[PDB]
Amino acid sequence: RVYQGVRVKHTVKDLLAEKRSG
Amino acid sequence: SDLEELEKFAKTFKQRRIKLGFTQGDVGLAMGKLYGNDFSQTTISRFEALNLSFKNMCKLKPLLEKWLNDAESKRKKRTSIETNIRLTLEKRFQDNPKPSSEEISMIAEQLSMEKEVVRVWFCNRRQKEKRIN
DNA sequence: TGTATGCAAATAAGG
DNA sequence: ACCTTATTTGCATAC
Repeated sequence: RVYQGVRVKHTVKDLLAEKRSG
Repeated sequence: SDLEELEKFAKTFKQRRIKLGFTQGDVGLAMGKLYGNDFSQTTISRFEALNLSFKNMCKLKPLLEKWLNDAESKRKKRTSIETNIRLTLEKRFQDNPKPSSEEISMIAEQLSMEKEVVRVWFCNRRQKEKRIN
């Protein structure tokens, strides 16, 4: 169930959603 | 906004790629042929979906922009490790997660691999063991 | 067939 | 050179 590999931190997609939320 | 500029560029880039009938792999190869720096289909996909970090998108955008402007006018290859070899490395890791440099060289010699690949395999595997807790 | 993505190999930078 | 932590990046494969 645990993610095995490396993930990108703070994708532009997530940062855009975080900015547009506040 | 920088983020919004990256959003608009990724969209324009994707639209032009599709309008011309290019696949993501096609355009990654094209960037190697034309500008000497090829990128994978995977990377093109992430770029178009904004699934890369801010710094990473800012780094690739000027490269992708060279192709878009035309359309509108260095790393080593990833080593494939055989399943049976990966299992040999994994079983060693379980009782010796941090082999010495000598042992790393001996493992590489026995498994007919490059020493740097074995070294990095153990580095990454230690990091994985931390990630998965 | 082409795209998305899990896993992870290779690289970046500090010590 | 070769560890560390952090991150970029691509096979391989499931859609």
